Amino acid sequence: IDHFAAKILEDWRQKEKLDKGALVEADRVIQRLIPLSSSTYVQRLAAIGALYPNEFTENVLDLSRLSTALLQLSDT
Amino acid sequence: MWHYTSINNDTRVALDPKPNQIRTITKPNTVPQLGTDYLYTFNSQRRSHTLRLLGPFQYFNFSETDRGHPLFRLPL
Amino acid sequence: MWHYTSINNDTRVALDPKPNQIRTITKPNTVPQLGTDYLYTFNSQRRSHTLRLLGPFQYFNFSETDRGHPLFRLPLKYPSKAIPADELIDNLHSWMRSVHLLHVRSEDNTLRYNWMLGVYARSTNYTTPVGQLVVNAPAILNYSNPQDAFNSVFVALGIDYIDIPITNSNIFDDSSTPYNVRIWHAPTMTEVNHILALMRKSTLVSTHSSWHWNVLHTFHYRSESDMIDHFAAKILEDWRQKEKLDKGALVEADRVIQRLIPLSSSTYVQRLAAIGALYPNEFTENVLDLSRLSTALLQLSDTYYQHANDQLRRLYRRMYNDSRTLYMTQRHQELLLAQITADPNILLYPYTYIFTTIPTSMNYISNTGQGRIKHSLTVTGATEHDTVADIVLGQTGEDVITISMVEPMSIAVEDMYGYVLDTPTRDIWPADEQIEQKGDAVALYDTKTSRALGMFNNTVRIDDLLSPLLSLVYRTYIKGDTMTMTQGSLDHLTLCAAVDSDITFVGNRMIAPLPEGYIPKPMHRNNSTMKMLSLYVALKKLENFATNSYLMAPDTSIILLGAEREPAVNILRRFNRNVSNVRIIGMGDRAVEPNIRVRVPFPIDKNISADFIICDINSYEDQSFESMFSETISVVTTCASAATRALVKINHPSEYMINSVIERLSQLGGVFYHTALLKTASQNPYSYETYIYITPIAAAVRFPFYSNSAMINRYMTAVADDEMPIIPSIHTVIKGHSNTYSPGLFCGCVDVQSAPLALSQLKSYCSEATTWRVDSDDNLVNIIARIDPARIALEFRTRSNTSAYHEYQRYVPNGLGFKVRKTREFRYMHREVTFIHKLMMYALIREQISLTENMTQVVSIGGRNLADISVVPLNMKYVVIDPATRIETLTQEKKNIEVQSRPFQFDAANMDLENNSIYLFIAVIMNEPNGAATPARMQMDKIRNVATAMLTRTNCVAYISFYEAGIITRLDQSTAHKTIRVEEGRLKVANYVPVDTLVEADVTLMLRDIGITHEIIRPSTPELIDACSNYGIRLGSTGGAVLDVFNHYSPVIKLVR
Amino acid sequence: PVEYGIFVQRGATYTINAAGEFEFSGRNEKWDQALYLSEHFPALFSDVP
Ligand SMILES: Nc1nc2c(ncn2[C@@H]2O[C@H](COP(=O)(O)OP(=O)(O)OP(=O)(O)O)[C@@H](O)[C@H]2O)c(=O)[nH]1
Ligand SMILES: Nc1ncnc2c1ncn2[C@@H]1O[C@H](COP(=O)(O)OP(=O)(O)OP(=O)(O)O)[C@@H](O)[C@H]1O
Ligand SMILES: Nc1ncnc2c1ncn2[C@@H]1O[C@H](COP(=O)(O)OP(=O)(O)OP(=O)(O)O)[C@@H](O)[C@H]1O
Ligand SMILES: C[S@@+](CC[C@H](N)C(=O)[O-])C[C@H]1O[C@@H](n2cnc3c(N)ncnc32)[C@H](O)[C@@H]1O
Ligand SMILES: C[S@@+](CC[C@H](N)C(=O)[O-])C[C@H]1O[C@@H](n2cnc3c(N)ncnc32)[C@H](O)[C@@H]1O
Ligand SMILES: [Mg+2]
Ligand SMILES: [Mg+2]
Repeated sequence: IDHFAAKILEDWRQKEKLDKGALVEADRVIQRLIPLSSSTYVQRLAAIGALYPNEFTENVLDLSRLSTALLQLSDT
Repeated sequence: MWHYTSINNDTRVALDPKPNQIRTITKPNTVPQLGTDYLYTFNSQRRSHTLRLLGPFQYFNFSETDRGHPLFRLPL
Repeated sequence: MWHYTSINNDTRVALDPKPNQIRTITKPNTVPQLGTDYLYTFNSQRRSHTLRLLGPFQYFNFSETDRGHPLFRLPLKYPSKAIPADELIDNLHSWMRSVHLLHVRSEDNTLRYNWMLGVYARSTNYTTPVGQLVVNAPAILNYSNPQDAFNSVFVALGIDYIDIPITNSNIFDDSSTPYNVRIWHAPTMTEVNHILALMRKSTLVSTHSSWHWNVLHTFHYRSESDMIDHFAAKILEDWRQKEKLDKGALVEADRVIQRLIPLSSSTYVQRLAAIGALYPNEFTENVLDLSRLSTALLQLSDTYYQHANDQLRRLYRRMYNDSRTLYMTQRHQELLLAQITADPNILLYPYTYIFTTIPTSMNYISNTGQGRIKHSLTVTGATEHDTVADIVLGQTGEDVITISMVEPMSIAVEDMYGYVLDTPTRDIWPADEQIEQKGDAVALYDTKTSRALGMFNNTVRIDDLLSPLLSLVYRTYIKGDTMTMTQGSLDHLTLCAAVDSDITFVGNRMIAPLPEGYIPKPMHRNNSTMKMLSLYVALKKLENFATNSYLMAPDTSIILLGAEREPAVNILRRFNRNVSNVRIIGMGDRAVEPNIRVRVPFPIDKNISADFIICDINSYEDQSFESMFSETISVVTTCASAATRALVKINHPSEYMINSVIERLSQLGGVFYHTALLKTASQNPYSYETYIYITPIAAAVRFPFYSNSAMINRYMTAVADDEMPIIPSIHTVIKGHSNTYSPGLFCGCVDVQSAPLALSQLKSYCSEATTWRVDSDDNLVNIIARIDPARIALEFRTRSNTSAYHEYQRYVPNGLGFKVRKTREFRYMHREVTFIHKLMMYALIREQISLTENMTQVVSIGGRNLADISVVPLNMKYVVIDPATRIETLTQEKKNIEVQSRPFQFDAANMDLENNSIYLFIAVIMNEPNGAATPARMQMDKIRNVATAMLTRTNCVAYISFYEAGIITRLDQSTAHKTIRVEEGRLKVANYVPVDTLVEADVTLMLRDIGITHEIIRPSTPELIDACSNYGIRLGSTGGAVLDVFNHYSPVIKLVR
Repeated sequence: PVEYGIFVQRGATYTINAAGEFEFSGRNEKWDQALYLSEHFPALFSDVP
């Protein structure tokens, strides 16, 4: 969970930059992890991660306990 | 400005040295320099020491023999 | 200067003292002094102590008793750091007191003292037969004739030789000696010949061409490796000496041929003997590396053993097969003759061949020691090429080369706060113009601005552009290195922008020292911070231009209308801490405290007013154009009503938006608003965002509306591109004369042997190319080379592929760089604004030229160093008429370029313009050929003459660049012009002499009077983007501020027939 | 131990080169006397600082 979360933050920041039209030296296009087998919660992180929710860009989530907020975001 | 502009590259491959640079990659001759060879920091609120090597050494498994060195005795 | 001049002398004999000096030779009375009695040094990198006695003691065997002394315990005592000088001196002194050589002082003035035998005897504590002889008869050490000094111990002991151990020079190391010096009882030349002959029947021995004290001595090595290192060091000594002798300088050589002669050795030592005797050119060129001398020496022999030269090969072979012979040049041999003449009984090595040296013409370039070479590749050369193989470049690690996106902008701090103005020009705003401009602004808003412009604007952020500088002010202030600056000074404001802590002067022009243990955090800044500061500076410069202090007046207020954290409000509040009574507040819809959170237009109840305002309102939400328009209008309206000096942002500065703003200010009752467009240097270089400046004045403002304004053109000319933006590639394969390369840069490495070929090929693309080896040991040479469109536009005009390969091969191996430190290249290098404007004008003229059909040639008068070559298509012929241009008849004939090399005459009758020709006059009319400024009436005159001269022509197209007068009106009011100036009403771009400017109205009026077709065009935003994308250039901040107002006031007249 | 790690990182043995320079193995191996006639020498006795 902590791994997937850190990766979701990395992918979201990267996409946030890509959508601004800036040139990026991304080492990889989709920074976030893909579960091959995981529990429910990691599947939830995978889902909101792939969504690229507006709520991240607005800083509506708190990164102090990132995965927690991420789980909550999925709940909405 | 819809289309993304990006230069994807295997940064991790670029980090790997030529075989000839391996002999001097430690730079045996000269002392490591802050902000180039290493990145020490002490968070007084957390009381937590944090050293972080730069360059190829950012990826570096330590032998237990390497962990027996006084350098790692330092935070204690 | 053929004959050598030298004064050979037995220096070793001169080192031996008179017997009377022996008693005090230790100088028992006084402490040893550094640099005279001893030479201590500590190499911290090697952690190796090294003491080295001077004078006679440089040759000094130590008794184990002497080695038991604490002095020698010292290096172990201080493993990691220099021995403190006090301990070094005291131990060295007490040990000096410890030594006492046996001697019998005598009154003869001819006498010397056999230092070697005495110190040796003492070192063995007089146990050896020599030590016995000395302990019983010290007088035997005294001698007149140097040789007899040993003969006396040879006869008295009955031995044929004595085996003296050598000394290590560094008295600290106790390591076993590589070899030792046997000394032979051979007074005559004959006895010497016999000993040499017998020596050639035994393992691992060698000897000098001549000997000290005229006494034969032989080195006996403990192993082959010791013999090799010895022979090598001697070869270096002999080569340096001969290198000096051949310069014709007088030398005090202690011996004519410094190098050793094997008597019996292995193969490898015989190889060293051979290349040693050769005195190869390669040494003088520094082609060899001395870091591992013998190795290179062996390698050198390997080339000579199979050398391309026949003479050098056979000579090296012959020397290898007679190692026992001492090969020497005739010029050495005459010195040996002078020596044998001055001292008839001198001994010197009898087996000796005299060869004439073989000349070699290849002058290799070379330089061991740090520093990459920055080659400037020639377009052509003596070498021809045919179907050159593709040259692969290696992958480079980040340990060697990093490729950052954008070059950070080194700059002076004051330059950050500059701004440029654009005053309104039109006296009226016709309704049809309103419909046209509205249609333009709506069509431009509905479809987004250029994707490439967006890429550059979002890649070249001003925050990162300034970051190395703003942090540097923080780093200096943290160390306390900063000291003096004025209160209102811009340097002071930069300091407030660099650190979170409040600053305070202790007096005039002096900041207070930091309290002990205090290291305040750097001020936190978002992208718009420095910009907001620079806008504040702009308002300060607009209230009165002459001001130097930038502090707000007491009892005055400012508002930063767009707000969030708005760090600039905090910095500004802290900058003005010493001024009494000053409101400073942000006021956004997203505002956090200190800033009040509130929407604009202000609520009808709330009372908001200030002496200044700096709006930065910008709705993130996508929206209808009508809503964006009404919102921006209401924002300018409330911003103008609330203050005497508003500085409103305009996110979409179309002519329609700005003119609607002027009309709206016209609609407000009873006040007349003077206005001016503005652009600070702290804005992102590529942003089309512009700050309108609203102020009230009692007079009605003549010419209040804008039309074809520069700041407006920066936005309006930009439009959605047909193509995807040109992403900068890193190329790794250097094809031979291919012309397929997208803009970017070659980067990689090759074996140094292949390096001359690589530089030979990339000359076709890159104008210049930095290269370097990482170390003397690693053969790969790294190479970085940005691709120049101009070099492509030159080199590809014809299929010939000439280059200076023959010169580039003079670089291998030491002649093309050394740098241990990792280098950092950028995908977008800095260039001065004038250069960017040049490339923009070139993109405009080139795109203009490609459209035209059936033109035989491009005649670029005043073309300098083929600067306009990028403009001309590879097919049609190019012509230059700049007197200053250098002639290269081979380059001209090979690349299809005539060069008149004469001052072009502007008189119409003398002038002869060919039909089907494109005449470029890019910045040539404004100057005389000698560089003196031509007065403006003469410039309009010569333009008129070029106009009348082409009236007869059927198909011809002039492009006369010039400077419009209006810019001097605008630069007089601006601040951001580090390059451009205004010395007494004349433009002074770059280093050029000041030059008077034409007025566009009179020029166009004159061209209408001539009746020739004309069209005043200027390069636009897409031309800028093409220039930067193609040349790999990032604009930079001062350039971003000044480029709009500069580009608009360099009109390019386009005469057409 | 520290000096040991620095010593043995260089190699337990070395070979004199034809050019005469030493070339340490960079390896930490136990010596066998079979090595005595080999090109290798024990590195404790190199006398290379
Ligand atoms: N022990 C001892 N050795 C000496 C003394 N003087 C000379 N030697 C050695 O005798 C050898 C032959 O003397 P040189 O003809 O001067 O040979 P060299 O190699 O040119 O000596 P450098 O001046 O060090 O270059 C040298 O290697 C010296 O080390 C001495 O007074 N005492
Ligand atoms: N965020 C979510 N995304 C997808 N499915 C969910 C989510 N939350 C609950 N579910 C579905 O409901 C079931 C879990 O029930 P429930 O929500 O009551 O408890 P939970 O697992 O603790 O989740 P929550 O924290 O939302 O209560 C799961 O099997 C899952 O299929
Ligand atoms: N630089 C040289 N000078 C003179 N003779 C040489 C040289 N190199 C090789 N030889 C001759 O060749 C023989 C050695 O063969 P070879 O060159 O294959 O091996 P090597 O001794 O290691 O030399 P290299 O290092 O050039 O390979 C010797 O007997 C010698 O006569
Ligand atoms: C481009 S930001 C710059 C603000 C400030 N320079 C900073 O970054 O600290 C402009 C801000 O103004 C706010 N804003 C947009 N429209 C506004 C309006 N109509 N009235 C008041 N504030 C507005 C937005 O929320 C946005 O965050
Ligand atoms: C500003 S430089 C080159 C400008 C621009 N980059 C270009 O290549 O056209 C102008 C050059 O034209 C030359 N020149 C000036 N007056 C000239 C004249 N009357 N006839 C021919 N050459 C002239 C000068 O030598 C000067 O170096
Ligand atoms: Mg990664
Ligand atoms: Mg000498």
